Amino acid sequence: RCEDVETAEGVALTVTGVAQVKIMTEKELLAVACEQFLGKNVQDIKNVVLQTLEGHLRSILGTLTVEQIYQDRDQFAKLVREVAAPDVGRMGIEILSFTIKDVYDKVDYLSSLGKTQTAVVQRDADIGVAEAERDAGIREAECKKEMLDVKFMADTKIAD
Amino acid sequence: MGNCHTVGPNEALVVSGGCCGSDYKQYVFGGWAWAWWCISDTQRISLEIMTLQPRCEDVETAEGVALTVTGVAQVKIMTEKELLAVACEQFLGKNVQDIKNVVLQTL
Amino acid sequence: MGNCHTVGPNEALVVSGGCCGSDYKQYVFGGWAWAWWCISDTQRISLEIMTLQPRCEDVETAEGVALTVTGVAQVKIMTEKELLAVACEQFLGKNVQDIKNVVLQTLEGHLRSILGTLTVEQIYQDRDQFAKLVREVAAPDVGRMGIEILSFTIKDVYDKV
Amino acid sequence: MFFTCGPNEAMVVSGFCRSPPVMVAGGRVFVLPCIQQIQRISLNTLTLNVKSEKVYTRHGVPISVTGIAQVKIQGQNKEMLAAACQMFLGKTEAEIAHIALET
Amino acid sequence: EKVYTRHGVPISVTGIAQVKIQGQNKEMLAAACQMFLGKTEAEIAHIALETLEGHQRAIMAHMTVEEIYKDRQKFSEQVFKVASSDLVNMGISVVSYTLKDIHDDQDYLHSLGKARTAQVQKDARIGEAEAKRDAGIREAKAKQEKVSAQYLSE
Amino acid sequence: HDDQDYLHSLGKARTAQVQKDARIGEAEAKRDAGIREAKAKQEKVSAQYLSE
Repeated sequence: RCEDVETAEGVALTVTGVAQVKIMTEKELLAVACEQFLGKNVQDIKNVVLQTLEGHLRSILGTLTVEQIYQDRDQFAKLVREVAAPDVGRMGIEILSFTIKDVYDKVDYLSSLGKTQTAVVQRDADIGVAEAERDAGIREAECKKEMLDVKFMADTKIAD
Repeated sequence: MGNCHTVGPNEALVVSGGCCGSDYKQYVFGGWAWAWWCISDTQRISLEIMTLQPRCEDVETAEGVALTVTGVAQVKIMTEKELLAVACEQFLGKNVQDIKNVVLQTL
Repeated sequence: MGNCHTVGPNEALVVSGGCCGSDYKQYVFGGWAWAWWCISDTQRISLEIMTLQPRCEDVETAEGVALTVTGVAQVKIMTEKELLAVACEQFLGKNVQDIKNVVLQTLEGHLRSILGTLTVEQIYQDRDQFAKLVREVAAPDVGRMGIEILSFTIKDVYDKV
Repeated sequence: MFFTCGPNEAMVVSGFCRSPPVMVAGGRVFVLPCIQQIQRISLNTLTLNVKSEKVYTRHGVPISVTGIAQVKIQGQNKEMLAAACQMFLGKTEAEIAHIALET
Repeated sequence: EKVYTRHGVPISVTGIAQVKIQGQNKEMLAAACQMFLGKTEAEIAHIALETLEGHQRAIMAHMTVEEIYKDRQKFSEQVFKVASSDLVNMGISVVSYTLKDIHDDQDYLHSLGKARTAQVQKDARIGEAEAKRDAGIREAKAKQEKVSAQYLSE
Repeated sequence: HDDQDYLHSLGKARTAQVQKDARIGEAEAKRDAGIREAKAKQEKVSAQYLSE
């Protein structure tokens, strides 16, 4: 969870992620794994990997623009793999999966971006309801006209 | 335990039991029968007339005039040959209130 | 400890055990079986019908009219040969509430999806064909976990607009 | 020992070396006490108060409609009874009525 | 919750998934045993839940809302394909994925719904207008005849 | 982190550049709705007076 981090264009975001990490089972890399970390406990693995992937995730998030994290963020995770495998694998930690959990903004980027079409459907709905009301009104006025004509003819005969 | 039971003409005695495993069901009204400790089942069907009070509330005819029509119908379990197979396999031993309620709603 | 157990036709007896280490699983419904102290496992699967009350709230069709459609579906674990391998390796021994909850959510999603697929005029006029298409689309997936669909339809429809 | 049954119930039991289904309703079956398992289904006809409230017709007008049905388990058909025994064993009369009522 | 689509409109989307460990595959089961031993059911569910949420929320921007409620089959198939691939990579195979509910707090879809309601209410009014005119015409005419006859008698 | 507000303006530039698009879309939608709403209003009033 990175707080107050900015992309290439500089728009500030508070992006939260999720990554899948597990110690690998290779041959020469497990020499490093065994000479590296234990017997520090699971909280130590999770804290160390949390800070290092925090830095790496913020770095790559700065690398690409907000439009890319908007449209193509599967490719964002694919590039996260491409850039994080060379370093996160050095300490024997594999990256099974990577993506971002949620994105939040204080300068309302995405809410502003939704404004473009949040009214287009409202435009179409207003057009449709206006046309429907027009048709209802016209044909109802026609009915009222015909019934008044016949009623007045009957009243004329009554008056006679 | 009970052996060699007979019933009057008002009620039909129904017995069923596989002597050699084959399906042998005997339904006799007002006649003679025998049943051993566990050869068959001893049950009777009350063939008395069931009273009916069909009362329909707020029902309308073809022209639609609403009426609250109350009726009376005479109903009794029949004594045919093949239909009593259905009668015996069908209802008992639910009591007389069950006959009258079921026939009341359906009629 | 228990030996030579049999079950009625309502429930399927499942046993599995490697006599010489090879995988020998026997699943028989309403038949005969034997199991020793530790040769296999004695479990049964209740093949009774599970009641379904699919009730989708604030769901919209193709034209977008919001409806709160409640349904009823008839579901029962099947008795095929290869599908019961999946059925036995799949669910038990989670209890009946677990079957009903899992099937409830999955058929809830499927029912809302197909309801969105067709329009409200179709659910108005021809909803027997709606259920026939529900079968056509739900058999390929609801049958994957061994659950059959005996019947399907919608209980009641309510609208706020 | 043999267990007699009337014609309003289906006696289906599993014993020893009886793999094919057994359709007994109104007969007897020799039952071992520690080997066989006994289960019963009631075949008696139950009435259903099929009630529909605020249902739209093909004009769309809502009318409250009540229906009554008489449903029974046709034990005469061996195939249908064998199919029914696969799920109706162990179910009470109330639930049996209620599920078919909703259907 | 509050996820942007490819138009950017935020809609609250709920999904339901049925995930199982395919023990039939020896390789996949052997891979899964390397990390799933010693983990409780709650954590096993929770980790895969977050992963599948990541996949769903990522694919949210691929298909628009107009696509998701109308064309749902292709959406579900693509979601299942991608999630199943990346999760079999992790070791869990999703039996079936579905979308539970779609909610909009911005009133985006309510107007689209209301359009057709207006389009049918115009028919509802046209029928009433037909009925009222047809009743009134002959009611007034019969009134006319009875008054004419009454005055003739007078 | 910047306590001098150096980077906040650089961020805000693009936010303005996207908000202009946010407003242009709303202007499109409002004009397109109003044109035909007013036209339909016109036809219904014309027909009502023709009946009158």
